[PDB]
Amino acid sequence: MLSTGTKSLDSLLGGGFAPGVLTQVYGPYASGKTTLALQTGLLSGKKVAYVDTEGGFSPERLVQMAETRGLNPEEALSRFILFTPSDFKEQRRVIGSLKKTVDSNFALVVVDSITAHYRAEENRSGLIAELSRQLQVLLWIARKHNIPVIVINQVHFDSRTEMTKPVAEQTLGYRCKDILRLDKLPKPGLRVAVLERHRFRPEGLMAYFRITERGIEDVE
Repeated sequence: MLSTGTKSLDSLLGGGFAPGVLTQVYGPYASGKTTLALQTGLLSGKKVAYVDTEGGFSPERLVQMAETRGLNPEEALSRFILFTPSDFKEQRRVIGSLKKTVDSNFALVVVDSITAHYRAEENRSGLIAELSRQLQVLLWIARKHNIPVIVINQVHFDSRTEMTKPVAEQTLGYRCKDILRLDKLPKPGLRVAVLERHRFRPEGLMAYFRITERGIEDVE
């Protein structure tokens, strides 16, 4: 197993992201950021660790999708182990804990994944650090543990100015090896994946798609 998905994406990704490595995903809101994480998991058979620190989690969205595609509600709920937090300084506690002290023979991991705030005195940088040690462990282990994770970052290619495009770049581009990206295109419900990094299957592989109310569908 690599991981599930669609086909418009599946072809692209090499077919299911990839084990051993973390496939970083950065883009804006309203793009399918979360809608993948879920679909990818409840259909990979068993347990996925899902760690959100903001919105994402949906015990309604999970059900609506397991409804129409055919599956099970009451049971599905217990797939993505019930984790967060919403205390980002104190997320390490959970990101370090959930890996070593939650693991077993199970599918994935998805995080949410970016910045946090204190109040003043310019924290930013100090926190722009955070993202490198969490991922240090979040890397050596994913490989050392033949497991695939999904790191949910933000902002994407805004332009080239304001530090080129990704949040903390150079780290993501060393800590995460498979850089994907979801951006919004003219259709409320239809974005586009473009592999910014990966091994097998060229970066120039820009694939398209559509998200419906049930999950990622292919188009025409």
